[PDB]
Amino acid sequence: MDDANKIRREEVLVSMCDQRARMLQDQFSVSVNHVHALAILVSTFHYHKNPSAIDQETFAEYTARTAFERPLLSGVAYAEKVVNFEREMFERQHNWVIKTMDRGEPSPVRDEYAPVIFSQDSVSYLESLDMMSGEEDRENILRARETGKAVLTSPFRLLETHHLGVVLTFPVYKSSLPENPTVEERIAATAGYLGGAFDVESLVENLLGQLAGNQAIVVHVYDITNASDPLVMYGNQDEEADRSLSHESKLDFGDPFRKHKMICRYHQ
Amino acid sequence: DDANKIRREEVLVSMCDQRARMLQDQFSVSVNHVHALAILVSTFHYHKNPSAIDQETFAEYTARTAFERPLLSGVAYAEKVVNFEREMFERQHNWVIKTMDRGEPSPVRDEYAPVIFSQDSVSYLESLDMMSGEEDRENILRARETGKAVLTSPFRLLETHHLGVVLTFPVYKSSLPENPTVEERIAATAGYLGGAFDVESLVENLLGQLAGNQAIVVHVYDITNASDPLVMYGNQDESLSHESKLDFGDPFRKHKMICRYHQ
Ligand SMILES: c1ccc(CNc2ncnc3[nH]cnc23)cc1
Ligand SMILES: c1ccc(CNc2ncnc3[nH]cnc23)cc1
Repeated sequence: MDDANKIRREEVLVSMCDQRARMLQDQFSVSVNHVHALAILVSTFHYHKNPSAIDQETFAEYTARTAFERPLLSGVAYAEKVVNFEREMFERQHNWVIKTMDRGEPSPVRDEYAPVIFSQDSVSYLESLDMMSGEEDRENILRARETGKAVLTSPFRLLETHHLGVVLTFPVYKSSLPENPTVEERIAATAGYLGGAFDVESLVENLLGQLAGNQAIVVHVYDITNASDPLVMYGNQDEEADRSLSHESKLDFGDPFRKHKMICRYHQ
Repeated sequence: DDANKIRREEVLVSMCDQRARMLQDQFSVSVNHVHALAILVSTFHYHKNPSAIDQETFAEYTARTAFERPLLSGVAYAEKVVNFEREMFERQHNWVIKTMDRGEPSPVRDEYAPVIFSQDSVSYLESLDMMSGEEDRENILRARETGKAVLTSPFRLLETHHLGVVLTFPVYKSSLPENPTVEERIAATAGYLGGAFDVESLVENLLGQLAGNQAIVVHVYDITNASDPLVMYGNQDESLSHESKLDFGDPFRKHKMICRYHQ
């Protein structure tokens, strides 16, 4: 309970929190970069190559063998853009119907869809699901294709596991995409979307739980995109912790549309 | 003297340590992306039949992903070819296996590692037997016997003559047994995925743009043989220094960064 010992108590909190934030940010960055590579893989080996080198078996094998490259992701998949005019054709060729994510039921008529055609086996239940039939995923698809860049959702409970996480989506464009394209041109040139699920609830707990001093510290991560409406991304905020001291560590997950932060406290 | 001396030491440690972290991190990112390319060649060239990868495709994919491999000047894939197979191999590729030093047709050897796929930045490697250079040859043998990424000593690279280090990963056939012996690894070897760390240019680019670069002297040494340190980066010069840790991921090799003030 001494002074000066409590200067050091805070010094250790600051160092522990800052290190955890740097680890989370670095590992997410590594994962985004490898998802970018997979988007380029689909472009080069599925679209550009005549004939395609990628079937479901191939995508499953390659993604399984490279899972270690994407540490915070529970799975990756590729969804192809399908406009309604094309839907009957697409379904006949694939020998399956486009399904809704809420029920796995045949999709109602929509202007367009994003059905998963390739999946890592860890997320095999995504196959044939229209990723535009979930609101988080729909919004991410639109912003991915309009901006040309990787985008993140708000935190929400993922399919099957119901774990609290965030989704990462990258656009894949046709070779007809003009140089210095307008948004309207990006949309017209969209082939599909390469997505991954950051299972924060399971995988961030696994990362943090293996670190020395974990039992001493409470770690929470927030999506603070809207200042007046912070959203829990990781942690049990209700859980009892030391109310007298906290530290805020910076996080940058790389999507300028979203903002995040980590807050650490001692248990008692 | 003297509180100012303390601050001067603290600045040196901080400057050197950050540079060391930046270099280790960039190396690590490149090593990891090279490992992914090794897996890509295995999946697309060997596991799929017929092969679903070729030079055009490898060149496009590696060009588009060059950003994933900082400090690498280029990547190439060399296939293992034993002498009995040479005639068939050369007929299939419509070219002759060449020596690295003169580009002359290779004399007969027990085996060869001719480059079949290359990033266009290292297009001059195509058809060269990578076993015809002693640093690359040793790297290839150790990659295939250990099953893991390996690094060379610093040496001067082809074409540019830049001082650098080569990274080599083995690629195996799916006939590789589980928990293989070294003999089983050799037997199951398909080829070698390599890249060149151009230290002289690309590490200079990384470190030389940094603030305070003019106030310090930075060296990186390969200290695999403690009695014969080899310069990887810096000048040939033999009080106040600081040693910062580097780990480039190959247990066969050891490295360190040393930083010093000028005056
Ligand atoms: C395209 C393909 C895949 C994805 C990734 N989303 C996703 N992945 C896994 N689990 C889910 N539950 C809700 N959304 C997801 C996004 C776009
Ligand atoms: C297989 C394929 C490519 C490599 C990489 N070597 C290499 N790459 C580039 N330049 C060099 N000059 C001397 N050696 C090399 C190693 C194994």
